[PDB]
Amino acid sequence: LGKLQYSLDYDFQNNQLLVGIIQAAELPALDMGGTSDPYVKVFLLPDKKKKFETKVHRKTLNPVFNEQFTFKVPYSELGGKTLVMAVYDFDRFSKHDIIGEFKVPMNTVDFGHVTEEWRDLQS
Amino acid sequence: SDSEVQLEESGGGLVRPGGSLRLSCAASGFPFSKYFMSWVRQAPGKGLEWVSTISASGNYETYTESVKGRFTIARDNAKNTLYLQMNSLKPEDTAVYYCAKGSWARDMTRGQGTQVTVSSE
Ligand SMILES: [Ca+2]
Repeated sequence: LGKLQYSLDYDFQNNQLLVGIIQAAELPALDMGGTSDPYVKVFLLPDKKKKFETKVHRKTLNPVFNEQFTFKVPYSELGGKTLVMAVYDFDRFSKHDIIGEFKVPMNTVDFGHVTEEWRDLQS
Repeated sequence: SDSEVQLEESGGGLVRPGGSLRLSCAASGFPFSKYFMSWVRQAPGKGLEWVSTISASGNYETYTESVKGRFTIARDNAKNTLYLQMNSLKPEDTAVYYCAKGSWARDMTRGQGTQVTVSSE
């Protein structure tokens, strides 16, 4: 289902969870002609009160989004969240099919380190 | 809320077509090294438009189609500074250039701007 590169950071000064969506690679092809039109939907479980979407990157299986989204999350609540990064195939007329997703449970993220990480997308 | 953010551009000026210019931007009031940063611009007669974004790490750079290959974005997280190297400048590149906090959003926090005019005179 491809791979996603992202970076997770927390601005303690402003109580901001910072989600960098760098790129995806080796995505499956969902359009005729052997390509896709990927974008990423980004939101937090379990409350789901704010969703972001990257730009749509047309006709590519290796989109470089280079976008960053911020969520106001009080520090004491951050460990109860799960970050969802869901990669969709855009289509002009039909429903947008999900390609894959990667979820990050915050109750294991320490922010003891901030890195750019690759993950295999999952169903 | 970016009430504390301060962004200060410099480096603008008049350029002949084909010439080069380097902008810089001093950033204060927020953990600069954690944020993606962007250059955006507003040309005479057009809306604000995205020019380039650099990741917080400085490792990933993206560029609007009309400046690809000609502009380079860079950052120094130790000195909280953002740079835009502009080579092979075109008259269409005339605009107020702004350094901006985050990846592209029409309402993103921006500096005061620096004027870049590309002219044959
Ligand atoms: Ca598609």
